[PDB]
Amino acid sequence: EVKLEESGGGLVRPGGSRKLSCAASGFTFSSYGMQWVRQAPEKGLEWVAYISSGSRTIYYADTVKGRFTISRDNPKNTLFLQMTSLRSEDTAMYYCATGYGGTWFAYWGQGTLVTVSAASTKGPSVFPLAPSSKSTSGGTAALGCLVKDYFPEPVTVSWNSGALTSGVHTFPAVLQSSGLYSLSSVVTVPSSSLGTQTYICNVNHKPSNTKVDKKVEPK
Amino acid sequence: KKPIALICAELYKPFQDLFAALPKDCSEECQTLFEDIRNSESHASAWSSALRIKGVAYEGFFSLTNSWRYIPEDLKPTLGMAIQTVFPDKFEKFLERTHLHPEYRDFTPDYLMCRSRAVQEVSSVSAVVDRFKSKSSEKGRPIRQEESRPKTESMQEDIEVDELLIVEVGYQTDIEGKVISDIEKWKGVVNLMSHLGIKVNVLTCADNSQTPRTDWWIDEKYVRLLLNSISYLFKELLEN
Amino acid sequence: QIVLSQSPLSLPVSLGDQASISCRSSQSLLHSNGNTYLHWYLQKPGQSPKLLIYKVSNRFSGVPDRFSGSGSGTDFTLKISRVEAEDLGVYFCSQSTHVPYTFGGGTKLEIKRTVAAPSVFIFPPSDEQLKSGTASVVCLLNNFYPREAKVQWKVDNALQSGNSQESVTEQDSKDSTYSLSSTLTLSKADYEKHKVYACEVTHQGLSSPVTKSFNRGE
Repeated sequence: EVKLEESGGGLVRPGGSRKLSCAASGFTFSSYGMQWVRQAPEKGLEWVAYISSGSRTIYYADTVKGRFTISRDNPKNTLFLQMTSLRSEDTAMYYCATGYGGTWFAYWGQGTLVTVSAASTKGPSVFPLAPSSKSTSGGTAALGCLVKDYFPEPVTVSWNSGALTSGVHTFPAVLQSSGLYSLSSVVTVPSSSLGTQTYICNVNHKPSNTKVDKKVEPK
Repeated sequence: KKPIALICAELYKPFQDLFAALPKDCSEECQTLFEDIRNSESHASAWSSALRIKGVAYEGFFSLTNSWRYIPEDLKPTLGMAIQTVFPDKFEKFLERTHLHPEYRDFTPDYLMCRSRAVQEVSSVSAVVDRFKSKSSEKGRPIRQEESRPKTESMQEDIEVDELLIVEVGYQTDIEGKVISDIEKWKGVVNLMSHLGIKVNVLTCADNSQTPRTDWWIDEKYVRLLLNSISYLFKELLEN
Repeated sequence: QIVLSQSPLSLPVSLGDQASISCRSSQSLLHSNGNTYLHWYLQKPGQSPKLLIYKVSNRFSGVPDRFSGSGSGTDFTLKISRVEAEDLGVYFCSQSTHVPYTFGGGTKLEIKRTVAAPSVFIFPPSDEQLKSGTASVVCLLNNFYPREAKVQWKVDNALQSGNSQESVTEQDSKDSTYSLSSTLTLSKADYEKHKVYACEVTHQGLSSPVTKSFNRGE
């Protein structure tokens, strides 16, 4: 099976540099053009660069010309993107792609996230959103967790170590003017279960190696 | 003090070495021309003949170096001929768009090739372009190179198209002027080809006697042959 | 650059109905080699994009046959003959005839469902957060359809602006609803100078705008 696997993403300061790699398998890599595509969070797809099978023909999006370099190593089945003079506008998920016979994007990797910011890495503060009569409707109560002021993105939220999934809504993070992210996760549960079932939101922020388990109780 | 016929005598061995190494048709032309010099009645006549030998010999060595067929000028195809034979379905539009510049139809490069499908065949045009660009980038040798391109079209991987490679070469002192004037002459064709959807590459390069022998567009072995024969001859015709 | 204009920007469609997405090119996508490099992708929420159709009308191997493409020159269409729940997501056209390769802006396919008014809940700031000097008040609009909703904050009947942010989930893969959070952030000092915290919600599923409020001391 054709698989493309990107690596090298992470956090870079503005003006800095980063090199992405893409490991290709399941087809004869050296015979095909390879591409990079990116997607800023909540935005559309933007093509980045193209490199022919034998590296003779290289194209760049105008917004990366003079700053990014695409290259490949055919004996090692690897595609590279060397990024320099990075700007906040370069923050995006970066995908490698190939047409496996054309200039269309037939196969895509899972992507690698590149965050360009001078904000410093910081685990979240996690606060309960407690159930009350103001969060109850019939036999249903809502509760949740506020996951505030973490950086950079990837945070994962689960409830009761993943056992509680029905009715969970974990909202997309908002990038705040401080440069930090925040989000909330909420869940609706039977109001009959309040006081007998323990509710814990588990917040995992791998960039800062922080894990918070916050128990959410009626106040 | 030396008569020209006599000048050709002393140079018997270098010119025999020259004629032995050139391609057959190229050798014969240079041999006829040499006898024209030997039998020259005027200095203008002997100089003109020598100039021709210089260009014809150099191109024979350019062909040898590149494993290309040497084509006598009389047998060289024109641009119109290549379009008519390699791109027949576009020849009518080629004529229409050359109504204001019909001289384009008669343009005759030193080499007019097409990718292996009187135009010669080459297995890879891009390979030729790359080795030109490599030597230019490594030895600082002046070239000019242009590729037709409709609008901002991308190359593609799912279909192959016919293409031409147009090459101009030369042995003359003003190398920069040679390549600048060639690419200007062909610029209008390239833009024409772009509008016809025909893929073409134009290459132009030049050598002169001041170029380091290891740095020419012809094998160093061929450089010694030209330097020992034609270039010495020019010295003898002036100093006598 | 080639500009690709998709229409509509969002497409609500009932399960089992046909959907049609238009992509208009600013110039012809016919390449001098005779091919037309206009292609169609689906990006499901949280996943990487997937090729559906390449060169106008060629269905990519393995793509379900409910997808098809057509067009020529500057005018192209993607059709889903019978929409299924898994077709939720954003559809992109893109072109590789000319450099730069370019994408349309995306068409969001929304699964139609019966109107569902939001359940509206409000959460005062936690004592833990107040100890740190800030008060975030959360208003939750849960499981509603369609997406259009208005949420505003009033503090002692004074309308707030510039101090709230809102976030919306993607349409739920199971019940096709949306949920929305609106978070009002005041300083602890500001929070303690006021009594009534109210979230006002407008949605066509409601007979009238719903105000959910609490009293700080209570």
